[PDB]
Amino acid sequence: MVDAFLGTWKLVDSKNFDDYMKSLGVGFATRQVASMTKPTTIIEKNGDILTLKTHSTFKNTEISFKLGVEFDETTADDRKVKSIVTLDGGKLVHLQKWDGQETTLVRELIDGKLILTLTHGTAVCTRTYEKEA
Ligand SMILES: CCCCCC/C=C\CCCCCCCCCC(=O)O
Ligand SMILES: N[C@@H]1[C@@H](O)[C@H](O)[C@@H](COP(=O)(O)O)O[C@@H]1O
Repeated sequence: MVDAFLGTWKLVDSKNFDDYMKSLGVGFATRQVASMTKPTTIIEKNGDILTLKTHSTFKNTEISFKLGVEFDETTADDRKVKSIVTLDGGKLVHLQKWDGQETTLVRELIDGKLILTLTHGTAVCTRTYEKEA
């Protein structure tokens, strides 16, 4: 059900990422580097375990999870959160909860591109990833 998301993806457009980071309390110097970083995201499955790697020249992350089962996560910006990833309307929806706060990381395939929408507070960031062969 998650198969068209699988593979290696490269960032090719970003809108409002500074707003999103600032909403999360990320400091100005980190935002500055992040605004010039183009991550590679690798999504793989093994049975119903997904592994999502995010690689860059600044920070790397990796998470593994089963759809629909909560997992602990420590984010790129060092938030310790309770997470769950599900499919919803064909979109991969990742919800993070901590300190009563929430943020969603929603991935959808549109015309073969992977569109990542990040929402926290009022901030809405849209990042476009393109498949690598
Ligand atoms: C590992 C690389 C994280 C993105 C590169 C910037 C690095 C650090 C700044 C704090 C980011 C925090 C929220 C990341 C949201 C996902 C971005 C995406 O997957 O596009
Ligand atoms: N296990 C932690 C992660 O939970 C946290 O996300 C990361 C910060 O990012 P980076 O590894 O790029 O410093 O540090 C470790 O790897």
